[PDB]
Amino acid sequence: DKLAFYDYIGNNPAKGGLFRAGPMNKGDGIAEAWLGHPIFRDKEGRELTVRRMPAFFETFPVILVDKDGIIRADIPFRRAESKYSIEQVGVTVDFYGGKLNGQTFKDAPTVKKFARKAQLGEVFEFDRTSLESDGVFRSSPRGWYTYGHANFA
Amino acid sequence: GAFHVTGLFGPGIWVSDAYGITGKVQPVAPAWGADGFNPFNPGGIAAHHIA
Amino acid sequence: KSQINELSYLQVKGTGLANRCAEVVGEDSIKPKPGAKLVDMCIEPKAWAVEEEVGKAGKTEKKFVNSKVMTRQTYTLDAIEGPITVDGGKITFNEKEGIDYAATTVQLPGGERVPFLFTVKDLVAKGNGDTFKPGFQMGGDFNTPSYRTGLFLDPKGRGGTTGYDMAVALPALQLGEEGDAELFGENNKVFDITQGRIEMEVNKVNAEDSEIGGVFVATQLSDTDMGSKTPKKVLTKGIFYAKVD
Amino acid sequence: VIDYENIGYLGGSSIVDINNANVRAYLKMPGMYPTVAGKIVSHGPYSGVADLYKIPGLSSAEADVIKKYESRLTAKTPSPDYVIDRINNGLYR
Amino acid sequence: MTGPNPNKQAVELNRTSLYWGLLLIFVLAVLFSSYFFN
Amino acid sequence: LNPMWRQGMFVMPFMTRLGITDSWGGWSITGESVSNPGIWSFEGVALSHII
Amino acid sequence: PRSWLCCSHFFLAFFFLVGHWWHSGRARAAAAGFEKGINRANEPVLSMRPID
Amino acid sequence: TEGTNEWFGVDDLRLLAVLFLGHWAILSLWLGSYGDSNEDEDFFGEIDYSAR
Amino acid sequence: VSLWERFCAWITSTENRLYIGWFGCLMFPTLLTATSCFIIAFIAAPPVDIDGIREPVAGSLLYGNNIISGAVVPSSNAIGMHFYPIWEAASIDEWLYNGGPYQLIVLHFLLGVSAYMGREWELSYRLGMRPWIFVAFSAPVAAASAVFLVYPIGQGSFSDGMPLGISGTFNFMLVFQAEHNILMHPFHMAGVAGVFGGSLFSAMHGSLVTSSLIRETTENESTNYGYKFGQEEETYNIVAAHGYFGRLIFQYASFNNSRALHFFLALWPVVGIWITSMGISTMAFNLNGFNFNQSVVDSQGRVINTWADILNRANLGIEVMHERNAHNFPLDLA
Amino acid sequence: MEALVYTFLLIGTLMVIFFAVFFRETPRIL
Amino acid sequence: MLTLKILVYTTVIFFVSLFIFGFLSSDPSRNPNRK
Amino acid sequence: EVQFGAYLAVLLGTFLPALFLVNLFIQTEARKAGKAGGQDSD
Amino acid sequence: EVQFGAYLAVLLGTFLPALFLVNLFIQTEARKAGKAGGQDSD
Ligand code: CLA
Ligand code: CLA
Ligand code: CLA
Ligand code: CLA
Ligand SMILES: CC(C)=CCC/C(C)=C/CC/C(C)=C/CC/C(C)=C/CC/C(C)=C/CC/C(C)=C/CC/C(C)=C/CC/C(C)=C/CC/C(C)=C/CC1=CC(=O)C(C)=C(C)C1=O
Ligand SMILES: CCCCCCCCCCCCCCCC(=O)OC[C@H](COP(=O)(O)OC[C@@H](O)CO)OC(=O)CCCCCCCCCCCCCCC
Ligand SMILES: CC1=C(/C=C/C(C)=C/C=C/C(C)=C/C=C/C=C(C)/C=C/C=C(C)/C=C/C2=C(C)CCCC2(C)C)C(C)(C)CCC1
Ligand code: OEX
Ligand SMILES: [Fe+2]
Repeated sequence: DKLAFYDYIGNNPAKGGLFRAGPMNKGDGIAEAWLGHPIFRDKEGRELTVRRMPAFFETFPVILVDKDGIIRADIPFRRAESKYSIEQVGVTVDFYGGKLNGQTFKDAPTVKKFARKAQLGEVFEFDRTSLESDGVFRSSPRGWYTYGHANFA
Repeated sequence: GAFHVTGLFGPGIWVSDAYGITGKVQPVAPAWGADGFNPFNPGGIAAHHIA
Repeated sequence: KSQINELSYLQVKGTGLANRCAEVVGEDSIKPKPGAKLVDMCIEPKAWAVEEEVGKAGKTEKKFVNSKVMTRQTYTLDAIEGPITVDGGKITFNEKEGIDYAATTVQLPGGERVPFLFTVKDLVAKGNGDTFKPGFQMGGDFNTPSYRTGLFLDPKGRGGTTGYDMAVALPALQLGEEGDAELFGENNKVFDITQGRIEMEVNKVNAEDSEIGGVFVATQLSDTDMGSKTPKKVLTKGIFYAKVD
Repeated sequence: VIDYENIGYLGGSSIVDINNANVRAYLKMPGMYPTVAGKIVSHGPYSGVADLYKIPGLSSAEADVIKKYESRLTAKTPSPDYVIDRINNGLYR
Repeated sequence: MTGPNPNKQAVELNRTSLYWGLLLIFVLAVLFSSYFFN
Repeated sequence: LNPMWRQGMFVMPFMTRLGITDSWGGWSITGESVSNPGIWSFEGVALSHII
Repeated sequence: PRSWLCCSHFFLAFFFLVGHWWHSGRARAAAAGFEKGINRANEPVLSMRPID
Repeated sequence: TEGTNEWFGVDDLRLLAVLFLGHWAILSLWLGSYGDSNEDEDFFGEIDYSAR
Repeated sequence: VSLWERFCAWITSTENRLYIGWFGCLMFPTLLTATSCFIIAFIAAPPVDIDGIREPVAGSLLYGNNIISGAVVPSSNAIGMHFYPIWEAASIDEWLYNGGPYQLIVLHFLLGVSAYMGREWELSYRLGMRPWIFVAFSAPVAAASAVFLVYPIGQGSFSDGMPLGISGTFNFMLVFQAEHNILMHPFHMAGVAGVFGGSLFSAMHGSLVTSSLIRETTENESTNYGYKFGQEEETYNIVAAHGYFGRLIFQYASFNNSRALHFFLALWPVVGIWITSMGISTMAFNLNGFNFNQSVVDSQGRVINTWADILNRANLGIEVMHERNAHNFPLDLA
Repeated sequence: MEALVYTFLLIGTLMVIFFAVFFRETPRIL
Repeated sequence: MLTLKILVYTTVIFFVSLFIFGFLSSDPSRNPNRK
Repeated sequence: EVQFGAYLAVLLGTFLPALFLVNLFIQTEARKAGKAGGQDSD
Repeated sequence: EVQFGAYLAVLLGTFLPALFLVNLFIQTEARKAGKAGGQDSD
């Protein structure tokens, strides 16, 4: 669980803000368990990887990409002329490991919920009621030390 | 007491009933007798500041 | 009227006259023909009232407080067409086209702003007898559409038929098995159709000019912003005017 | 709606909806835009492809291009927010 | 303006009365804090 | 069921005692609606003790 | 050609308002004598009240 | 009624008596000093320093 | 002797604490009404339909804002360019809904600032000064009238006018970028050179005076106490600072004349802001900046991108997102 | 509760502007 | 609302008339040169 | 759960009156150094 | 929801440094009244 915990965008120090304060657990809560590694497959059966958010983007559109770079599915902003929606492509999610170990969700309401949280690295279950965790990422002490001692210098 | 309270040239005092159900701002005519010193009589307040 | 038709365009504009329905003169009877089709029905309300919890002496029964309109002069309906079908017992009216919605916003005591779409879409009027009389009185149900068409974007950028569907600047809400289902109601945008009941009453007719007009009363339900709040019952009153042809 | 089924039948699955598609969706069918597509979008709810022949004001040529694509036309549940923006939904190339 | 006031005086506080007034405030801060935090 | 003395209003029962019931928002403590309270409402008194 | 006329005669019409400011500041002060500067022998501020 | 083409925005007749009594109430102050002076006294200056 | 002469003697007296003057007769009533309405509309003012689509935008502190987000919202798109005073509004609640106080503040502001400018002339006349400080103040008056008056005129609505706030300023600057391309326009270029140059020659002149100060103090007291007020001796060796800058770049680039030096400090910013404020003015009437999109092509004819094409894709992002509900037709004509 | 601090900072800033204009240390020659 | 409106045209042409009849009050002669 | 206006009560109940009493001592020692005329009066 | 440690940041960020700058002015005027020797030195 520790190795997948580093593969998470909320542990990146380049995601926090300046005038938000406190620990990183104020960000989304104390982590409890690893939900697992979702693997997305369409109705054809090929493997789709969710395009991951870079450190620049606060917002990022959910895009599902196969092995060669072709856009196969997404979550459309404009739902009218939609040509790559999850309802058309029929993407099913398969978890492996974690507490969702052998499970398969096939409908569009549930797959869209796991496609949004899979662009944020790994998938975790948090506890946001202990520290009143608001829902925006903070920075690590690696980020704060670099702030002071480079604005000092 | 002559103008603000008695409603000659004023709105008057908030008065009410005995049990706090109805109440409204209205002019209060002064009570000059010994009933003016009943402090739950709003007319004694008008009679005081005039006298 | 025909007195309004005397004027040119430059004399009407900026004067607030085009907002106001005509005044029909005199009273008599007029009979709707077999192919009779209503031509220039305009409806303008002169007073508004929103059902609230009123502060009486000791009790809190629901009563109508009135309200001041804040959208300026944009409340009147106009050009409403429709054929007048003759059922045997009661003359009926079904509207077809014309400007049959006028969005407006009234303000309550307390500072609350209540918008509501004022409309007569899909109106089925039914009134006693056949011929229009000064004692005639028709009414019926109309369907209120939602105040916003589904591609309206809220401040976060979420709509019913477009936009996002999650709190776009709160990216840590969709973490866990539960996701963002705590704020589910503010993500799902539901187009809502309610009912409204208008009651018109003809009292002054011209038959030499074939134009009627009288007092109505309309009740409907205000908007909810696609399930954002509980809508409130809105009563209104005014005068109308119609050309029976 | 977050989770709306029949997103595909609107514009892009190449099997169009009747009572929910934009008039731009009938542009991909040669012959129907703008005249024959203009009558379908304008009138009220349909229950089948057989109700396309019930349109007031049809020719034999207007029924002809419907007869070609009647396999591609299909009718679904009218969700009332898509039924409003059938002439214009604010999409322009 | 007008002239200078002949009632100008000076204010004094020796080092002794500083420590009284400091300790007066901190002990009242110790005493009344527990009630204010409730 | 929620008067001004439940909401901890301290100086507000002293304005309504001598005859101020309306406010610029349109509400009233007597519950009757008002179109215009004029100058002397709750906001008019508060802003005039500042001036 | 509307956008050329509304952006060039408008452009000039501000600078000629500046010409009203320059040429009348000088002409009102050339009539009074102090357009060349303050006299060192007679400064008008020194023969005034205390400053406050 | 906003977009009416009425002089100085004078909608009602009452607003005229406001305008006339504003210009004249200060005009009469102005004539108390600069009025009733000689309208026939010239100068060959750029600027006149005649009187108060 | 007369009452008017005893009033003209007071209102033009330089012996007052603040000189009032004849422009203060319409500076002070205008700017105190622009002030006293601004403080109330910034603190306590209900939300305002700005887009004319009956979506009221909150802008005051009591409706959950701060110093940064709170702003006096411009008037409605429904009003547009029409004059909307209080008496033409049928209630104050109808006035505050439709963007009332934006027109009351702005119109009493531009009268009071154009009277504050003439007041700077007037006191220069009564003090014996040469007159033209008020010509230097024409440069922010040109720029204040460009974003509050001229740009709502050419765009036909006060709703495109600048919001009186801090976050409303950056809503104004970004939407002005997408619709007019101000950065490529050479008049924003001529005033970035005006304030980068202006802050250069400020800190370049202020350093060479402070460098060449004459010994008049000790090392214990402050440097500034070697200037007694109203003294007639020169407080710095101007030959010293001329020989320094005469070696720092070269000899002939240095102003030995202190009058021509102190004129160039007034020329460069003020000319830079006159030119800039007539950039907003000529872009109020949709004469936009340069447009080099798809300008470089190969021999085949394919578009080769430039930096202007990357700048265009930033403008296309703001253009398709500003007033995201107000548009119905494919081209933002307004 | 939050906006009460912002108002106190604003009118508190306008106080020290008032005292700086009218109670200024008036400079004097000699 | 037509009572406020009366109050504004008083206040405007009060101060506008002080402006107009201020510069008609021999205003160029009010300089520190002479008189 | 504590009242969050009590931090403002205590920490201003400490600092504002205690910083007041410091000021009356500093100007006391400045007047004594003011009259004394040596090295510190100025 | 705001951070309740920001009231302590702002209201001590105002008062503690601003009450500091008042003290340097009061002892400045006390030294000037200290040397001057009339009615206020003591
Ligand atoms: C090099 C200095 C340094 C660094 C890098 C850190 C780093 C950290 N401290 Mg820490 N701390 C420091 C010095 C430092 N501390 C000192 C000197 C003190 C004693 C006062 C503290 C007291 C302290 C406490 C009490 C707590 C921390 C906490 C934290 C953590 C989160 C802080 C945060 O979110 O910042 C918040 C961001 C800011 C404050 C913004 C930075 C400053 C901005 C740029 C404004 C600069 C000042 C401005 C110019 C002046 C305005 C004046 C005006 C108001 C009048 C983080 C690991 C918290 C934590 O998680 O610990 C468990 C915590 O509870 N620290
Ligand atoms: C027409 C004649 C008239 C009428 C009807 C009134 C009517 C009234 N007067 Mg008034 N008055 C009048 C003429 C009149 N006045 C005139 C001509 C004067 C002379 C100027 C006064 C002077 C006067 C005073 C001075 C007082 C009244 C009071 C009252 C009220 C009496 C009822 C009440 O609540 O008292 C309640 C009765 C008392 C409070 C008794 C006071 C005795 C004190 C409290 C004893 C304790 C003192 C001690 C220091 C407290 C600490 C000890 C502790 C251990 C208990 C009533 C409104 C009283 C009032 O306004 O109270 C609301 C009041 O105090 N009147
Ligand atoms: C004295 C300074 C002054 C000035 C210039 C203004 C100016 C204005 N105010 Mg304001 N106001 C002021 C003081 C002032 N106010 C004060 C002190 C208050 C507090 C009571 C207010 C309160 C106030 C409110 C509450 C409102 C205004 C509004 C207005 C605007 C329109 C008012 C109007 O109809 O003007 C009347 C003007 C005229 C009748 C024109 C007079 C011009 C004369 C005639 C000179 C012209 C010379 C002529 C052309 C020569 C012709 C020669 C011939 C031979 C051809 C306008 C910008 C309104 C506004 O801005 O709403 C958006 C509004 O609602 N004001
Ligand atoms: C390196 C970056 C950079 C720099 C240096 C500039 C520089 C400038 N830009 Mg620019 N800009 C940039 C990037 C940059 N830009 C980018 C990236 C964009 C696209 C988003 C823009 C978009 C942009 C727009 C849209 C505008 C500018 C404008 C300006 C000018 C601002 C000067 C100004 O308004 O003062 C002039 C001074 C005033 C306006 C203030 C007048 C104040 C009056 C006189 C008195 C007020 C008194 C006050 C109320 C109370 C006083 C205190 C009280 C206590 C007494 C200046 C030339 C503005 C411009 O062109 O000039 C109008 C403008 O409108 N820029
Ligand atoms: C032999 C071999 C091996 C072969 C190779 C060949 C070879 C040797 C090549 C090398 C040659 C080589 C490149 C050398 C050239 C050296 C060179 C110039 C390099 C630098 C490169 C470079 C880009 C330089 C240009 C930039 C430059 C310095 C520009 C100057 C800008 C400029 C003119 C500014 C003037 C601005 C100005 C008017 C300021 C005055 C206004 C101001 C307010 C000043 C303040 C002020 C001024 C006063 O005046 C006084 C009085 C006072 C009071 C005062 O306040
Ligand atoms: C809204 C604004 C808020 C305003 C608040 C600002 C004012 C707050 C501070 C003022 C009060 C200061 C008191 C100064 C105190 C002061 O300076 O003392 C000195 C003062 C008089 O001293 P003298 O007359 O010797 O003074 C000579 C002068 O040179 C200086 O005062 O004594 C008193 O006034 C009475 C004694 C009180 C002394 C305190 C005795 C109690 C001891 C403490 C008890 C606590 C320990 C308990 C253990 C159980
Ligand atoms: C925080 C808090 C709070 C609050 C409080 C407050 C709000 C306070 C305020 C307070 C205040 C705010 C106070 C004030 C005071 C002041 C004073 C005390 C002043 C004085 C003054 C003077 C000193 C004057 C002077 C002068 C002048 C200026 C001029 C002439 C001369 C003379 C001398 C007159 C509470 C408790 C609620 C709760 C808890 C916490
Ligand atoms: O209002 Mn303000 O922003 Ca000038 O562009 Mn058209 O309009 Mn609306 O859109 Mn884009
Ligand atoms: Fe200089």
